[PDB]
Amino acid sequence: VNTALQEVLKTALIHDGLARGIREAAKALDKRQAHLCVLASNCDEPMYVKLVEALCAEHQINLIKVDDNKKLGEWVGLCKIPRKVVGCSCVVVKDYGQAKDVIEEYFK
Amino acid sequence: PKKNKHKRKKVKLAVLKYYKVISRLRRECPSDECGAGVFMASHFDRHYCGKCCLTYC
Amino acid sequence: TFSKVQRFWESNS
Amino acid sequence: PARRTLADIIMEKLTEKQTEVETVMSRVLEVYRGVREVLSKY
RNA sequence: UCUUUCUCGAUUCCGUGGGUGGUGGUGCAUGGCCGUUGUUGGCUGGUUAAUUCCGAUGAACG
Ligand SMILES: [Zn+2]
Repeated sequence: VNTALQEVLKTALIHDGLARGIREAAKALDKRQAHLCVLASNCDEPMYVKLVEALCAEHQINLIKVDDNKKLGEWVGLCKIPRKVVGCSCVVVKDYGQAKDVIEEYFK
Repeated sequence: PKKNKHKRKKVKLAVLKYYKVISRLRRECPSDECGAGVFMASHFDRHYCGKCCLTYC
Repeated sequence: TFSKVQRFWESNS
Repeated sequence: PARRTLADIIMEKLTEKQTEVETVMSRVLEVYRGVREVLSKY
């Protein structure tokens, strides 16, 4: 399911629609421009890991859970060439540009 | 007498104060350019909007 | 034969 | 009456010519002049 | 600048070098360009005593 999400996050980087960071994720969520959300499963502090799916359910936004945050960050383009490896725990794709249909039927 | 440069206070989890669990814990500015996420600074006597300088007291 | 009053009406070099 | 009617027709023609020419051709000041004078030697 | 949190988001910011340095100062060679060692022609506006004031606005010969 990860390989069918890598292409849609890549085309999100192509069309610059995704919002990196928790702040921009929430700001895309409450504006009702959001299309889907991606959340890292490695979250030590628990008071924000349950807020993201609460906002997604309040705004009827689908959610994908990934195990790693550094790998998610280097997939969404938070690294430069890589020397510095920094990752994000949450990112919301606001709009897209094959496997995106696979993801959207996996939601259903 | 050397003038030290101002350092921004790195606050821990600045995002995690405007939401519960759902609703907006802070006010929303009613201007045209600002809204749907532009939360409203609540100081002990006032409220301020940090983008287009709205002022309520 | 008209439209000379409008010609002198516009004052631009 | 004929001369008056001719004068009225000429006035209508002049108004039409003026309208055609118009078609063919087509408190902040004080405070901003004050800030102009401020920023001139700021 | 000292408090109080609102926003912008990679447009980043901390430290150590006897390592260069660059909005630096300065001389030389260096390419272009001035000045330097005649003759004859040719008015919308306000303003003042006033063709007053400001305001728009070419040629040949040796
Ligand atoms: Zn605002």
